[PDB]
Parts: sequence; structure tokens; C-alpha cells
Amino acid sequence: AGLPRRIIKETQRLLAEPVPGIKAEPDESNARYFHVVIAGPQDSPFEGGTFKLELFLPEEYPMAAPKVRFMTKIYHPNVDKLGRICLDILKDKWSPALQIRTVLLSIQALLSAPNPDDPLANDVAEQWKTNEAQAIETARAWTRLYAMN
Amino acid sequence: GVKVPRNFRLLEELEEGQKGVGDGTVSWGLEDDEDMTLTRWTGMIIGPPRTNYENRIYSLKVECGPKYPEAPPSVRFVTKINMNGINNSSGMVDARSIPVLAKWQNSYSIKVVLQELRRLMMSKENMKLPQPPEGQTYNN
Repeated sequence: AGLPRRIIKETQRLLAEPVPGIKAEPDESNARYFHVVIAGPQDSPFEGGTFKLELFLPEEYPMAAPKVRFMTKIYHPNVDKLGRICLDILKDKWSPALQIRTVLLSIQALLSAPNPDDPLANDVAEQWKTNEAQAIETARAWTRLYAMN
Repeated sequence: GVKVPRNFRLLEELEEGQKGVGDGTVSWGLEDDEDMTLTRWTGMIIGPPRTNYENRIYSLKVECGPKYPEAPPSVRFVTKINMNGINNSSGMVDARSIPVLAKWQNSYSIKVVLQELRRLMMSKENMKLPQPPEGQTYNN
């Protein structure tokens, strides 16, 4: 009557063996909805910050990709103004062989290595390409403003 | 019964709004493109032909609260309109007087609300109401 074994499995392993630097907790009403916090990675301009993300497992998971979005404002060429994440495995390259944990790891890695070279990078990419020092400082400024509480 | 959480539903509605639907006589989008809460939307309704609303663009504010879409959004006209169910001094849409809101289902959406209001503009009780001057808006 309930969730597929795979979802029970992934949920329970997430709470038993969390990814370092990532907290992931179930929603109180929806068993497919998770509230995630990702620590800014070591040596990134997001370091010291904590970033809220939400994750949803749609009906067709794992045939369908999990849905993920930042809910904390972040200055990054691959995360847009509404928190949407450009990550190939959330669209093009999703497959049932991948799992939730792979996604969270990929997102952490994206914060550690932003990609302003991506064709679909937002308008922040130009700044990252041409004045990387300033862009990194702006990312730190936004970490101070939005990601410290 | 798998419910899609509010924010992911609203992202779906954002994408549909950008793609547009039907003949484009209703449209919707975020009021502030930096609003991560996805709460405040702009609605547009083209007044339907052969009514006193015809050839007028109606702008609306649609607010999707914390319980959307289990609960209906709040809707107010910005453009002044005389129409049953719309407070004629403030533009507020009275949910109890508009069937899509009064009988809200979680399958409904901002699109559906705007389409319903446009359909109701063609109702016998509305289509001949004399209107305020074109382009006038409510305060606040």
C-alpha cells in the first residue's frame, strides 16, 4: 500500500549514513519530499555557509529524475535566481542506475567547482569568466548575506 | 496519491506560463523574477469579444500561499472591472462567489483560475455590466 522498496531503502540509508556536509530530512506530510541543507564546501567562496535545498521524488522515480532546487539565494553561474540547478544528471543524463545520493554529491561538487563555461550558465557567468576574482568575492558576499542563518 | 509539493508545482506553472497555452487570451508569470518563494504572480486576461470587457487587457495579482495548491490562491484585479464576485472598490475576488475557487480542487492551477474568470466575463449576468473607464486601476 506504500512506497517502493527502493524509496524506503534510499530514505533510510540517507538518515543512517548521511553524506558528509549534507543533512537530509523527511517532510512531515509528504514522504517523497525532503528538506536538505548543504554546507558550503571547503575552500569555496561558499565555505561557512549553509544552503537549504528541497528534493522531491516524483511518481515515476527512479525512471524519472528527482527534482531539486535551492531555497537559499546563492551567487553561482549554474544556479539561477529561483534556485534551479543546471546539472546534466537532473535532466539529460538521469538514469534509474543513479540515486538521490549521487545527486546530492554532484550538487556539492558543483558548488566546489562552478562552471561558467556551460552553454546554459546564467548571466552571472560573464562575470565569472572575465573577472573571476570579483565574482568569487560576490559569491562570498552573498554567502554572508543569505547563508549564515 | 502522490502530491507534488507546492514549490515544485509552482515551477511547473512557471514553465507552462512561459510556454503559453491555447490562444494566449490568458497568461501568467512571476511578479518578481527573484522571488524564490514563488508567491506573487501576475495574471493577464484579454476581455472576451461581444461583452463589455472586449478589447481590454485585465491585469491581476495572484498570491499562492503556503497551502497552495491544496488551497486556492488569492486573486485580485488590478485593472478596474465591474463583475459579479469582484469587489468593485478594491478588486478583490470573493472566493465564495467564483465557483473554481469556492469548489477548489488541487488539480486546479493559476491557468484554470484565469480561464474561469474569462469564461465568467461571458456570463449573462456580467457581459452587459457598464464598465469603469479603460485603464483605470484600484489603489494599493
